[PDB]
Amino acid sequence: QIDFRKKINWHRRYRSPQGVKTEHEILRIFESDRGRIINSPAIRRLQQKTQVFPLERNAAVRTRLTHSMEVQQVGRYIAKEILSRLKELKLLEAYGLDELTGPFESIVEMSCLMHDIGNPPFGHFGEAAINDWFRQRLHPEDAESQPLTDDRCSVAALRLRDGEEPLNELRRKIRQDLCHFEGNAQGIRLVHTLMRMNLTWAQVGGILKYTRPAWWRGETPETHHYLMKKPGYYLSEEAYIARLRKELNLALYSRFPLTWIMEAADDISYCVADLEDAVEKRIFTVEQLYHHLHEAWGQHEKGSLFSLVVENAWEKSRSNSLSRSTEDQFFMYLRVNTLNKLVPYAAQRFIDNLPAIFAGTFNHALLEDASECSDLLKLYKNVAVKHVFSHPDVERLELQGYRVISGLLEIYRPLLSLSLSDFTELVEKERVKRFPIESRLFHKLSTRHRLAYVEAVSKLPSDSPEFPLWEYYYRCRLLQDYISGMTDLYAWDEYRRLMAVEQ
Amino acid sequence: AQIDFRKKINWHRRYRSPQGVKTEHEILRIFESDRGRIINSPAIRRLQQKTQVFPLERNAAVRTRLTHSMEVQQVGRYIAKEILSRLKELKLLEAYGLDELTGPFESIVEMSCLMHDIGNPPFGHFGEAAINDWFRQRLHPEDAESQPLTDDRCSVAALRLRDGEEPLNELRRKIRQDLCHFEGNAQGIRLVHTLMRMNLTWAQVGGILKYTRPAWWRGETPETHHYLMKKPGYYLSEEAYIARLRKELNLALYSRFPLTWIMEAADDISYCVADLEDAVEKRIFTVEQLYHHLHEAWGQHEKGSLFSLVVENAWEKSRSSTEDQFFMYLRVNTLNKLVPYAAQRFIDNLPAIFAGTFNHALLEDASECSDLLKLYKNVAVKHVFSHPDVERLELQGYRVISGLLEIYRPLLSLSLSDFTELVEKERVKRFPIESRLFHKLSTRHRLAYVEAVSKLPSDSPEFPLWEYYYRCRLLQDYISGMTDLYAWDEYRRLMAVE
Ligand SMILES: [Mn+2]
Ligand SMILES: [Mn+2]
Repeated sequence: QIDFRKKINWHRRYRSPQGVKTEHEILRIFESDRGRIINSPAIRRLQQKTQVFPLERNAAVRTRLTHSMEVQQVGRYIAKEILSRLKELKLLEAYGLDELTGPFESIVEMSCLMHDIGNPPFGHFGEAAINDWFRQRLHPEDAESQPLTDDRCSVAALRLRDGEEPLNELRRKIRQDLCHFEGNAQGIRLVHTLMRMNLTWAQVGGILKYTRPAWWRGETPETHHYLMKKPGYYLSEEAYIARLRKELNLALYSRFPLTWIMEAADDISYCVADLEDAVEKRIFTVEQLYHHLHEAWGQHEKGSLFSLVVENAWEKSRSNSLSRSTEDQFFMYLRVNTLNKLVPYAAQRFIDNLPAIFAGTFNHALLEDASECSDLLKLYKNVAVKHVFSHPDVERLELQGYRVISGLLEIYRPLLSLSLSDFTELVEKERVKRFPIESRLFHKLSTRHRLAYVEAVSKLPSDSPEFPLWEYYYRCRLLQDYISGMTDLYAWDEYRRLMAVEQ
Repeated sequence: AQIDFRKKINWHRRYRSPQGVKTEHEILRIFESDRGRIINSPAIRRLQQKTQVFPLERNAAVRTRLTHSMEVQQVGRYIAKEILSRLKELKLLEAYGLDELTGPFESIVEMSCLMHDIGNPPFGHFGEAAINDWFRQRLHPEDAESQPLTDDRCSVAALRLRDGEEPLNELRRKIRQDLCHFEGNAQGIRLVHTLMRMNLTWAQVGGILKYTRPAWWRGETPETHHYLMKKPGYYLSEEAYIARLRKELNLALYSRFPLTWIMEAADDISYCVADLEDAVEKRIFTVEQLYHHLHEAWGQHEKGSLFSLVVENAWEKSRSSTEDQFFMYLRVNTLNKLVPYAAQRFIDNLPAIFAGTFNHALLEDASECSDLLKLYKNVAVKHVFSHPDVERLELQGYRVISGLLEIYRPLLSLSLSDFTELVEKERVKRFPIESRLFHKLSTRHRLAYVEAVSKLPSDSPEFPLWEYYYRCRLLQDYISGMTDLYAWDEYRRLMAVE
């Protein structure tokens, strides 16, 4: 049975409110979440991480932040559309949404703003740099099935040792987890553990995009192949996601229902803006873009999406009043026409499949990989892939980012090439006499990250035989937190500085 | 009169407008269109590289004009939601014509918040200083305050009050005064209508008409409107458009759109706390020292005063992260007292605010709530805005914009016939520098100059006066549309140091 009062959970993990609360009181809780996010440093840092182009002098080109804002507006429209559609069907009160219209919209909007919040400095390639660096260090595949005669893991405490013990199972998970950094999983870790934001359960469910655990080592079940596409949460947040599943009535591996909407807003906004920026960067003219889109659509008919959306924008751009630029006019109507077709479709799909979406078990996206709407989105991606993401300036930035994050990890390698007693001594005494380098390296790590390491390790049972395994897991999480929390420019700056090349 | 917001929340447009019935849902979709136009505008994106108080950092820990505008948007949202909730509790929502405009009402406020500072020139208050100073020395608007004077210090022949047989001197008077009162709020109206051609809804544009004084105003403003006419609100170049707007929004002369008080209140609130949070991040003073500076600057300290309920409270929560805890609850405690006060003030004065004639702010002195804000401001002035890094940036920004204007003097030091020849033939043989300088001007600005000039009657004796005005707006558009970093770059590039 569908009752959104049971999914839109306004409680918090810490210092929680309890007890009935009016519509207006519930409104205030979710607006509090809004203020927490908007004033978060993690949101402000998005204006200096890059979205496709190198982020140059005139802010003409999008950043992770301005992209998110554009995405947030698409998510707002879908939510408004779903709700409006439901009011006309008379299902509003029946679905328990009559006193939750605002929060429903707000949760979607903030989840849009908050994708990419856990993304490392150079996007897809920073993740790559992290996971590649730890794979050569941990070799999780040599921990697949029972000890290997010669384990290539660099760490004594993690080596799959002597054909015995369950720990081998914990080692199996730790090694896999640390080699599957994923921005979405880091986002949950960020809003809960690092920033200590104390969001509502509903809000955090909205950024839990995938439900596969990072330590998962096999093929995902046939029934959940889509919701488990990428890792969604880390080993370190397993207890927290457990409490979240209970609070949001999630089965294991089930998704929060508003996540499908944010996912659709991502899918829509994923590309068009990058073409507009490509025209700004003078890569091709708007005229050339129309023909690249005309060519890649192929099977052309009077009546198709192409005709109704992208051909429409091309004609409007030719002979307009409102003294607007041709390119301004083309892209404005490319954006609007795309929204007018793709938002209602996403909203309807949400409603048509609301039972499985509510249960969180619906193994599909709103813009289903089959549909004609997904074909329009594939159209934009095909052009962007062959003509924008391949541009040398973009590709070089990707090369540069990979070397920067890779090199940074080596600079902090000393902190990992240390025994437990050694690293622990560095945590208690601020100045360790015989470890001058590791000392100073330790203090560069942001205070929030060191605090989360101390807090996590202190919650462990001191005497357990798995303690050194857990400590190392948290030590690595400490470093990955520090790196992934940087901006593109900060990480570039620290790299050059710690190799001594700035003044 | 009587209060009906169906008459203020005007969803028509200036160009290619919608007319005809429109259901509640349709009107919502119109106002959601404005949202998409604004959020996707380059002019909002340029806000992430214009500075809000502190120099830009390599890790964006510090606020920019964009992050600041987002915080202001959230405060505006709350005040709007609060007014609507109070009004439903009073049973006045349908009574005031708002029951089908709840959405738009909130959205117009939210966007107006995001869109203040959109017209601000690069280095903020000081780019404004640079522009007005540079044109003051070229146009000397005070030398047209009365009868023509024998020695008109205006550098422009056609703008000197010639001899003494004209109402053309009256237009000269306005042009000279207008061009020396560049004001970001007035530039914002120009930007969203003429330059970006966003074709926003009348209500949405009325929301950013913050002040009602024309930039060409030369004397003392009336006692009944001294607050609404504090700073200039629109330029001579937009006079006719602001006339269409006043009609569409049912504004008397010098009257304000009612939702502007809400945006204005959100600005006043989130204006200062964030800068203190940043001051602590940059390790200028500790949160402990900051507490004591606030205790001391509150002077007359006592009881269960607003200090005790808001800042002393936030100090206590922080003693059990520390800086985050203090500022999280400092912002929150401040909102919880000041947003309802504004929502109350707005409803308590809704007749005058609806007529648009209320000569006060929603907060405005008197109140203990304004005393709280003044406390944040007084501490920020004595301890943050006085920091040398801030003051150096303000010095540098002033030189940059001043120098940039001097680099483009040649475009201004040209006759009409010469400048016009430069607009048609792109290559003018004998003007190599002026030619190349002219092309550096953004296409959107050049295009707005052409449209402006073409609407004029060619034969008129005032034509050369208008062209110089539009030529000057052309330069001011170009400069004010830049970001902090681009302007610094262009300065260095054109002075040749890269
Ligand atoms: Mn995205
Ligand atoms: Mn402001």
